[PDB]
Amino acid sequence: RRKTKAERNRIKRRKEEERKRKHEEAMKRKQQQLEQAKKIAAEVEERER
Amino acid sequence: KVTKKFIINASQPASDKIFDVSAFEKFLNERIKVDGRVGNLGDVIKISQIGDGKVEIIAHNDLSGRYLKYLTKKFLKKMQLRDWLRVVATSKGVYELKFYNIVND
Amino acid sequence: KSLKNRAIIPRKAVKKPLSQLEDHLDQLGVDTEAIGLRARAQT
Amino acid sequence: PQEVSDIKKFIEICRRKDASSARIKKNPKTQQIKFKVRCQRFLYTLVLKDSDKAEKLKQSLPPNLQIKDVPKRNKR
Amino acid sequence: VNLRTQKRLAASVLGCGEGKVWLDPNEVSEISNANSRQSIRKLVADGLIIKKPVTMHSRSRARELNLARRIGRHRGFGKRKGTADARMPQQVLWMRRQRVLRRLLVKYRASGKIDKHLYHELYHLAKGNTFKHKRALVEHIHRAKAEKARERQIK
RNA sequence: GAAGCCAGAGGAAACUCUGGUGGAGGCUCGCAGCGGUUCUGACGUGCAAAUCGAUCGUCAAAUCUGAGCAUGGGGGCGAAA
RNA sequence: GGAGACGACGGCGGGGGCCCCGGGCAGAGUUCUCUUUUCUUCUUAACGGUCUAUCACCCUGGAAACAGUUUGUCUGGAGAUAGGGUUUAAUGGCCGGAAGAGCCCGACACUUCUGUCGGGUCCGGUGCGCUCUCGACGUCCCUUGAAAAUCCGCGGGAGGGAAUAAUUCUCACGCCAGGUCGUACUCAUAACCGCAGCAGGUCCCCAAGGUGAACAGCCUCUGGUUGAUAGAACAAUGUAGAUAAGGGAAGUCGGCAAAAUAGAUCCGUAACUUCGGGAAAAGGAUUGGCUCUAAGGGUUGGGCACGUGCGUGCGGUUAACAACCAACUUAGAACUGGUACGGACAGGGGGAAUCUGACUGUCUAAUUAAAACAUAGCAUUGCG
Repeated sequence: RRKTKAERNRIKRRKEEERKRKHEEAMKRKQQQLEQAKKIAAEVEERER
Repeated sequence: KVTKKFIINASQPASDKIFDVSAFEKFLNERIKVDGRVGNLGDVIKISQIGDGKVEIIAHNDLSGRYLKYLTKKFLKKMQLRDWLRVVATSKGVYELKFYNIVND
Repeated sequence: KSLKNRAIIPRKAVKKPLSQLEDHLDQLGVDTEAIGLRARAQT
Repeated sequence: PQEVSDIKKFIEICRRKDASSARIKKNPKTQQIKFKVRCQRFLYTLVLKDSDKAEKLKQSLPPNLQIKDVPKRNKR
Repeated sequence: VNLRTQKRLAASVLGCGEGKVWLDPNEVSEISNANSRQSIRKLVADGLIIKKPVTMHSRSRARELNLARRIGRHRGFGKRKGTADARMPQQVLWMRRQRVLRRLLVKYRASGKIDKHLYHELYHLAKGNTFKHKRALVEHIHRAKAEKARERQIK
């Protein structure tokens, strides 16, 4: 059936919440890599070796 | 309920007996208006002296330091001190009265 | 005031003469010798 | 100018031979820290929240790459 | 002592017109010794050259007239100079009214107050200039609903 | 305010009437621009070997205009004076 | 095969910039009185990443009780509505650039050399506004509104290619190179032409505020000027601008010139006509200020039972209700000053006829702009 303006606005809010959640997850992943920075540097040096 | 503290420092002209702190307090009491009307301070705005030629203001409304500077300049113009005293913001919410730059002739 | 044609130069950009400040405060009734405006005046 | 979001890729960029220099910009109002590396084609920027281990990333960056703190005034 | 070059350099340094440059008349010799933009910047920093502030153009009377016209003053036949269409176009009025009516009809059809056939019929009435405004359209919709309810109760 | 379109009232229909919408025209008032009607105009060894003022024509096009290029005297070009 | 690569005009929608409104920090001005006041700075490039933005296209499904839909009536069994997607298109949001810049304010130092150090650079709103740009429509044509260099995709399958590993990968990063000439300044009441520093002429881009329909006239901001021989006096006659009692064209070849009319709302408008016009015909009523009233809008938001913020299966059209937000027009009324009310500016005199050319248009640069010329229409002649 034909959806209403409230349903369309709810879908738009869902999309905005999804984008914000993805951005927050990306920031947390970057923070976790910053936590495990030394292991990453050792792995990169081993790969170059 | 939020509060804001404002300081009007006039220590140098007050010690020089040029600026009258009590007269300035009376002028502020009779001129600061709340909701577009003077004589409507109540518990919203409190004006006191903390000594050393300073006037201290508690405001619970959105009273602005630009309005306080405007009233200070009005008082200086009434006291014929506008051409010789200057109101300068020195900190967040602190306005100091001081002499303009003087050249020795 | 000539605000129709030009703006007034700000007071902070003009150095006030010591003699004129002396005269104005003296008519206002301030004993300037007790406060020492001579030391406050720059050169 | 390019922004790097991966710590591993930033470490490889800093270990690249064309990395001329690196600089650290501290923004206390935003409470962030930026690591900028100058390569041949691009300047790469890694943006981090200002933190002690964020400062400690300097010891993970290569020693031969010079690292300078950005001063408050860009004097000519 | 000629200071045309110094006034030009001071205007270029201060980023203003030459009519906004003030040169100190009591140190015309010190200003005349300045032949470079570096010396001009030095005199600006020392205060011998300043930028005069702009001339006043207040908007207070325009704002007062705007509030007066908003509350309804100065709108009389002695005040009008253009034609009625020149002041407010009938095409713009029609376009606004049609957009309002079609927006309300789309909202009602989406909400389910009116059905598809009544929507179509009211759309063509709105295009054919039956309704003068939204209140008129709403009253017509209410009357149609009342007649439909009466017919359903009779049947 | 031309076609085209919407609605209502009629009409067996074709059509008629009414209210809107629409925005056509080598249409029209008029700013700039282009032009040059009139004034016992200014000027008349002038600001000027054709200028100045007011007034006037036209103003969405047979409108105005640049650069490049073409036509050369027994010629060219000419909405033709 | 596509791009390069294309007319004019009309309205509509999106975006940037400008204009406007509100709050905040700082600075400046006003201050007899009033004014929480008036004004100023509050900015973000190329180049990129990321998330999005009309048209259009795809999938399900099969529509009359026809539906969707634009300001403008187009679309749909050649598949519409609805639901779900894919994409052309940024001068949109965020981020990198990039605050370290620029701007604003303050405090010390300072023979000069020279500066040094602090604090901020923020948050919104509105639109028949102006300008540029983009998009979808529409109108007109006996008018249909460039070419080439250059770039890309595809059809095709010749060649070239692997585990001694191969790679002839329009991906990312890395290496190298990019010559010649112009570049100042004026672009005009003094930098060009007119014999000149000549009131003439000479192609364009950007274009603020108020009144107002309006890049009209008038006043103002930024930016520019204050340059065009000066001083004194106020005779005639001039040039330019005005007024004049009573009469009102008696003036003069001739109402030449001047005066009168003029904007807008409303009432009303004849003959004639090619039926399109005439027409703003004619002739009338009104217009200031103040205080009010009324009308014309936008956004958001419905109850259960389960699974678990969505999915269903239901149930209802008084949301005809609440909360929030917003701008300009129109109509009506009271009060009130008056010699004036489109108070300056701006701005049709009108009518009855005749001759004449159909009309729009064009020409005698420097004495004639017209019944002259051209025009559409019509007629004739020649040519296969």
